[PDB]
Amino acid sequence: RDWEDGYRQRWQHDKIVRSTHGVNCTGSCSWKIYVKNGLVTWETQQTDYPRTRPDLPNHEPRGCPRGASYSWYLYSANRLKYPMMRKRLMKMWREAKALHSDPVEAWASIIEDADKAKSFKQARGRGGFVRSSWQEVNELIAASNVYTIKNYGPDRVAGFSPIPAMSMVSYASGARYLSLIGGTCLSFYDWYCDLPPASPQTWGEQTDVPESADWYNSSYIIAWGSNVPQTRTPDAHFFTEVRYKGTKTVAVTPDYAEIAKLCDLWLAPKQGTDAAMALAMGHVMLREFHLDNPSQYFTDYVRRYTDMPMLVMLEERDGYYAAGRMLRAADLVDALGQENNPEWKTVAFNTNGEMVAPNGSIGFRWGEKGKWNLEQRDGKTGEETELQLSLLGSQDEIAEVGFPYFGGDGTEHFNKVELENVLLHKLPVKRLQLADGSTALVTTVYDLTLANYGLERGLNDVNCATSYDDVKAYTPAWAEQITGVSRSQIIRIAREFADNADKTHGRSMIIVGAGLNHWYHLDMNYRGLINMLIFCGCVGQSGGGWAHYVGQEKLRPQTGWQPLAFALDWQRPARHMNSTSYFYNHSSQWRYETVTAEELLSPMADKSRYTGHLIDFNVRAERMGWLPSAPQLGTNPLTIAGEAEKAGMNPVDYTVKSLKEGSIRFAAEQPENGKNHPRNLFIWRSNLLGSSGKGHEFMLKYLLGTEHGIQGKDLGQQGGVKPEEVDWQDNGLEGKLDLVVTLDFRLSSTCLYSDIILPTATWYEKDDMNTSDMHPFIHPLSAAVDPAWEAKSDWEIYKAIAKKFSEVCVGHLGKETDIVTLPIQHDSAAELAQPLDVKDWKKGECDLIPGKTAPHIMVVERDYPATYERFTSIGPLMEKIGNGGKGIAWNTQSEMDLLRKLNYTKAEGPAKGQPMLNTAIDAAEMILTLAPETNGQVAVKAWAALSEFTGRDHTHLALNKEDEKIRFRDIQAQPRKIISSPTWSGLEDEHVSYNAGYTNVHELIPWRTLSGRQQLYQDHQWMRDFGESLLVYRPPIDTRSVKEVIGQKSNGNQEKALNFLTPHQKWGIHSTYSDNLLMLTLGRGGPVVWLSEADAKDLGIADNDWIEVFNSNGALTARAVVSQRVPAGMTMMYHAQERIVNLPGSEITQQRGGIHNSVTRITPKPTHMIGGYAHLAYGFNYYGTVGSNRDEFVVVRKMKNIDWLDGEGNDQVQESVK
Amino acid sequence: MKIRSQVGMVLNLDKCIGCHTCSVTCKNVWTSREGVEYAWFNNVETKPGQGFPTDWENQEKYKGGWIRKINGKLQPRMGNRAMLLGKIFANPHLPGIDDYYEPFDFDYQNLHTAPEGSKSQPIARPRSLITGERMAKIEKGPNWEDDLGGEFDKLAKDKNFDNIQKAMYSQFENTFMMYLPRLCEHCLNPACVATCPSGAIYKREEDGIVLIDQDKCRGWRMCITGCPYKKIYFNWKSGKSEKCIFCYPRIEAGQPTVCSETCVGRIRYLGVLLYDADAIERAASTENEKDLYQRQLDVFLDPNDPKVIEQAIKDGIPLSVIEAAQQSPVYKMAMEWKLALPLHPEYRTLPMVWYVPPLSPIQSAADAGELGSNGILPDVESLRIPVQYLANLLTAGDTKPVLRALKRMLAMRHYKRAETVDGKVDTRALEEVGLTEAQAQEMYRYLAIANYEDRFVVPSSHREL
Ligand SMILES: Nc1nc2c(c(=O)[nH]1)N[C@H]1C(S)=C(S)[C@@H](COP(=O)(O)OP(=O)(O)OC[C@H]3O[C@@H](n4cnc5c(=O)[nH]c(N)nc54)[C@H](O)[C@@H]3O)O[C@H]1N2
Ligand SMILES: Nc1nc2c(c(=O)[nH]1)N[C@H]1C(S)=C(S)[C@@H](COP(=O)(O)OP(=O)(O)OC[C@H]3O[C@@H](n4cnc5c(=O)[nH]c(N)nc54)[C@H](O)[C@@H]3O)O[C@H]1N2
Ligand code: SF4
Ligand code: SF4
Ligand code: SF4
Ligand code: SF4
Ligand code: F3S
Ligand SMILES: [Mo]
Repeated sequence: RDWEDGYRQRWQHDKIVRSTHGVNCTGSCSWKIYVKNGLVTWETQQTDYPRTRPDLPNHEPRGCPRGASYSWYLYSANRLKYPMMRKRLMKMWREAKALHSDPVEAWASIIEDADKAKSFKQARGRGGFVRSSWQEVNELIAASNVYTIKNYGPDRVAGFSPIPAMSMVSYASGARYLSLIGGTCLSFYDWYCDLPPASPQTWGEQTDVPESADWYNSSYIIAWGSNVPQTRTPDAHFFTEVRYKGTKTVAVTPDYAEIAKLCDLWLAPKQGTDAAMALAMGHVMLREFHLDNPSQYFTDYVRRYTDMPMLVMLEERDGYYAAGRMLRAADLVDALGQENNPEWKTVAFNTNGEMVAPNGSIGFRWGEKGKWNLEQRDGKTGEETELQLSLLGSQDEIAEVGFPYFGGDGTEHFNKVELENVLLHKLPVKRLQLADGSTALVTTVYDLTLANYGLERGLNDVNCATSYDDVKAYTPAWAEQITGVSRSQIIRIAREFADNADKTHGRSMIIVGAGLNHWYHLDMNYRGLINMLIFCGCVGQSGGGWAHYVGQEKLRPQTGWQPLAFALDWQRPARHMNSTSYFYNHSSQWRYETVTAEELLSPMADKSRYTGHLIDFNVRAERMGWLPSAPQLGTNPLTIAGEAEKAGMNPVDYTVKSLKEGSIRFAAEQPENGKNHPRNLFIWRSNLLGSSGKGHEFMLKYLLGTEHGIQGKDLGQQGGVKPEEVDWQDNGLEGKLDLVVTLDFRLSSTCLYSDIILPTATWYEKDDMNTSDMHPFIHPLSAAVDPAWEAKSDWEIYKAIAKKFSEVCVGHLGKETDIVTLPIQHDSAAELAQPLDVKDWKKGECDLIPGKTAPHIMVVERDYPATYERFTSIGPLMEKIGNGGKGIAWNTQSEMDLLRKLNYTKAEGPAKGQPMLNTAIDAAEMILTLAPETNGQVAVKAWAALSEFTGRDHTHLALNKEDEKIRFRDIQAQPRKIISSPTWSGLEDEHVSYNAGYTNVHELIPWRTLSGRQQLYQDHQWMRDFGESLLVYRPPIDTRSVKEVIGQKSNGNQEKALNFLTPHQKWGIHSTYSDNLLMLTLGRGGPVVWLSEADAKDLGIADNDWIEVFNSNGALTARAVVSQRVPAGMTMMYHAQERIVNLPGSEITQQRGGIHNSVTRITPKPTHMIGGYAHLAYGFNYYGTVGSNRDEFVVVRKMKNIDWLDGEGNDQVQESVK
Repeated sequence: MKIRSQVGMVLNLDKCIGCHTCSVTCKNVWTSREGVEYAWFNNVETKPGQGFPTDWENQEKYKGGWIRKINGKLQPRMGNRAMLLGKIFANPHLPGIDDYYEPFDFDYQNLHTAPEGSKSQPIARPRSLITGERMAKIEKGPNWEDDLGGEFDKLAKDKNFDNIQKAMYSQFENTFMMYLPRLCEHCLNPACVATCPSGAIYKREEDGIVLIDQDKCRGWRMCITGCPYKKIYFNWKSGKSEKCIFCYPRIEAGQPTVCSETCVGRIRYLGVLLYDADAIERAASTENEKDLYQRQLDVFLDPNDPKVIEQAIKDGIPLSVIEAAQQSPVYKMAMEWKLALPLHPEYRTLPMVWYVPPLSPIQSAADAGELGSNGILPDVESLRIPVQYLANLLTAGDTKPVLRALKRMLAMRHYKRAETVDGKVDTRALEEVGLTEAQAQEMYRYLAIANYEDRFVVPSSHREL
């Protein structure tokens, strides 16, 4: 009847607009945004993606429950509508302004007054926000920036924003402003611990993985520490559907996770011990498919694509030998006929016993052309050769080599197997007379590997296995004791996996994630899985390989976006910084370090050469140009040029001289001296101070200068030993940040602790672009409605700040000269820095040579009053120098000519005649036109540049797509697939899906490693001395965070120490959506923690009881979720719950309960600090220390008093435990 | 004899990942209103569990569905006509708010307006959407048991664990969990229609969609008790009841329901089914509970039979609807391959939203075992999910139809692996389950590739008439 028209009317709408989500999920899903009466009402997925091959499932509809709830945010009660400022700060700002008409002077009068400063800094996170205006906040922000740059330096200003792929222009907005003024741009991939150091170590690549549709081409898949249905939702169907094609799937998780539901088998190893299982599996694979019944496919594969045939020099020790660095052409007489970089070319024996320097080692990459390829050819004669794998059978003798074993150094919480700290093995060796006349013994990476796995080969090695049941280093029986997983399961799966790979030539795949990558020894977890895939020739074959998925790390049109984001079109270089080191330093988490480098060393290392605090290793790496610094120098870099002049020297020589004598020092040596810490911080597209940042309480104490919940004592208080490179103070400097500016659309935890909050446009109110690792489409974010209330897009917000800055700086900053340090970069000729060992110029072991034994020292001219005009225009450097990345470069004049027609040009001023960058769409068109993956004309030029290096034609990969040009307005009509480009190793082809390593294997392009092949052996001095030259099991570390505080503040209830894991949640993407009512209603209405039934019973905890979790780092409050699916001994607080909703007071700190990162703290690893060594050289987000976190242990107990600390008389009391 | 058409729906639970996207999109479009904020027309429950409202499958408790009188005739379990009208005044079985959950919100504004000099960090506390008062603690939600959240012995009170020796499943190594997304079944013998004396509830003749006339509803609520799936919710603000409307505004235009098109897992299929409306009473009245499944299959007509077509046209079914029925993916799954099964057929409503049971990891053992009938792939007997459990859920306790569905999907996998990995034709598994290569290939086409045009085959309703 007529009443039916009611529901019909509800569905009717005014229009649908296409947009996506700028959140770090990797989803990259296109949606239909419905508008009714000028308001967004709901969204449903777009289904018009270009379809995949008929034999593969299509992508539609993608989507997930979080994204489906985004519309809730637009007019919600938590929406940020106007610029906000802390009341106390606004009061002082206005009083000061009445005294000083110049805002810079105004700011000065405030921040130079200890009492005034302390006044608003202590108000952080304590209410009092007041509505301001754009004009007011823009002037204050600009004045602060000018004051900081002028009195301390450009690099005392910084910005944090991650994952540019989820919203490219939005990321670029702030990064471009900062890069122009010289501020610091902080990294995120390493900081978040999504970067797997094992990737750069093995392939010389940040991360390149198969697309999800490629899982469908696989016939055997293991989901290892990856909760696919929950953390890869829009792609999960490829996994569920491929099972119908006959593909067997295996889930490896300690708990019964959602992924288990989808597999044919569930294996539950003890969390953190996965490397042990991987080792035993590789052991079985080597025994049966390489040794006992040699696989034709596997053998040929490892011979041509790995460093297994490469020779390693043995170091003579007391009674035995230690594996040293890899033999180089320069070690032999006449350097094997290599005049160019002979010290960077590895060596192997051909199948005729002759030595040869094979094509492809990193030495052939620079200084010459045409031999940097994986053709099996003699690098001297050019003739084809066949490399020899094993020396067994042609050895001159047998040596006993020592291998480090840590499988017995576990903590009391994990099972261990005692053997010997050093295991001696029988190795076939050859005697060589080096160029200096001396003799050396060598062996291949191949037998060192077989030895390390404990495989008996006909010698009488007592440390090798006589059976899989023999408890020896890395046998199933050994792994069974360490992991708890049945030895027969380990054996059966290793066989099926390898057998499947042999029958299909590599179509076996391992999907892995943060479950394994967030452990301190993520390096070993990954190298374990990687070795299995390599032994089976899976890497580089469609349907096979290393499928690492974490955040939305892959911004496909990389070289088009880089120049925009870091203003490389106007000035080079910018100031990049690796965040883990940055925060370990400035939030002073190093002052509480409990882990020593000494306990990480290989038993065969010279302890005396590795003394000092972990932070000393970082400072040393920085001075050697291995890692970046921020702030860089202990003096304002804008004042160095004027002194070099007074001293009749050029800026660079003056700086090098000063560093040598000590008149100028690296700021990292004296971090608390009052001039070497960041003072201004911009935060956007991030909830750092409230969820991302590990060591939450330390950040509150040292960065913000506010109340905190740290429970333990620092270094001085425990009589511990201090740093040898950094000064020490019993009372660390607190409240370092003078101003914290956060841009968001919802009032997050970070916002709650900022000084100024800027309202930004939601994803449905602005234009931008988005790409992902999961699929090959680039699509847009669009404005279905104009920004609500007083919100503005990130691009417009930073543009306005830039415009105001250009005005406020006049008279304070003009055309300045800046001295910028730049670490030795991977993918640059300088990557061939220190070939044979490590020398520290500061220790007088070599001279300070910029770009080789020290960072590069660069001169950058900055026209401060022209900041806005440069921001809003594409610079002349693209036409003068060119564009490029990943080691190649090309001319891009044709793209600039086109951009002048699409964006129009400046009619006057400093950038007269340059293409304009007024709108977000102008910036998007710049990215699309410049990138090889979106402009076929550039793709061909890029492939041609690479062809010069390899000597092989690669242009055929993009020639058939030359002429294709992706335009912003076209992707609004339909998402488009990108173009095959040299920036990536997978292909965009009609017949084969995108599979990483495909071009290396099929086009014979070398991996960017020392040997040019997949690097199984790491020969850098530090890798060797820290025991990681080869894969070895390393148990979870002891953070020593419980012992000192357990039982110290009893509340009467039973306490217990448990392993604190933080896998990503089902009701949000990180903290985004965490405050969204739809997600809160489908979850449990706020912060909760999962506990096994056993542990819960022991603690007298019932489902949903209020509990407290803490350790020396801090404390958090939450409700419990008691479940059978959680194994005893571990607790899970799904990552992303924040500090703004449903949290009562803490009984441990008497403050608002903390977050999951209140109980964690940064602890770096020296091997992640290595630089100046081919594949181990710096790159923004490419290498650097990571924010590992799964090793953490905490104290858990039922809460007693539930106080909300809010003033109402609504507090509760939970009945005792008894 | 009266031929009717209805768009049936099949959810492949083997592919469900329990994401709840389906629940969010339905909520956004149809129930984001005061009065039904607590109602989820489409909701997903993790099993083992008691669900939403709590223990809804317990008819002895809620009195839903039909019962068969000793005289062979059907009567609502909640009473005859007389008793029903009496329950307009007193109905002691209605689901209480605690059986669902007290809907809540949070004081987000406190984060914005917290005054200067606050003694602690401002926080957003919960507040009831019903009373508007502060809530000291959230104790319930519509999805509280998600992913086995709660002590097992409490979750195990699941009605489907009836007649099953539970003990062993209360052990870590034997853990199992599945997801049950569900909406209104738009039944052929709706108990809701029979429990509302005024006739405010009706099943549309053109498409079988069951709706509650908002003008006619008086809030008597016997229908809430009557529906054994508890899919009718009281709108406390309007004083009327509401339920899933099968997105008729979209179905009438030849589009999928919102929850089907937005299903991230691509597990939902929509297709036309023709049936003899005059054969429903007899089928729902069959004596043995375990015959209800087959009796319902018997009312579905063959859209390709010339007489059926002829009769359909005479009864007013547009030719385009009949042609859609001939391409129905739902017919193939329910009638031909026998993969889809009804949800609780014993309630006697002849539900129209069917389910394909899920496969699961093999049972835990430690003894890695050896190859089986299906090689490295599982054999139906080794699946960790107790088949009796799936039987109580989908076939009134009869494991035979469930084992057949599961066994047929496994056979497809075995056949396809031989083809794609060994490059050979092996039909042993197919022969063992009564399927031909042609069938296995079409199953693969619809279940694995699942192109959009194959998942939804919905004809428009010819509104010009
Ligand atoms: N819904 C949703 N999806 C997300 C995100 C989100 O916040 N929400 N985050 C995205 C981002 S940025 C990232 S980096 C990824 C991370 O997501 P994943 O790569 O899935 O990482 P984890 O969540 O740690 O997943 C590890 C899984 O393995 C198990 N596990 C835990 N510890 C171990 C261990 O030591 N060994 C083994 N074998 N298993 C273990 C757990 O059951 C857990 O579910 O998620 C992405 N997807
Ligand atoms: N203990 C522990 N810590 C972890 C992890 C873990 O597993 N364990 N996971 C780590 C990992 S892998 C990651 S990826 C990080 C993620 O950490 P974050 O990057 O902090 O993640 P979100 O919480 O999503 O923060 C994004 C913020 O951006 C805002 N936002 C969204 N879009 C826009 C936009 O267009 N403009 C602006 N101006 N703001 C916007 C949102 O409202 C939100 O508050 O957390 C890391 N920290
Ligand atoms: S949040 Fe990410 S995964 Fe979810 S719908 Fe949005 S883009 Fe897709
Ligand atoms: S959207 Fe689809 S896969 Fe996700 S829970 Fe609902 S029915 Fe299952
Ligand atoms: S499931 Fe729907 S049609 Fe069937 S009885 Fe319940 S409300 Fe009525
Ligand atoms: S068919 Fe429509 S009304 Fe019914 S549950 Fe699905 S989306 Fe909601
Ligand atoms: S019994 Fe009838 S009166 Fe309304 S509440 Fe149910 S449709
Ligand atoms: Mo991440």
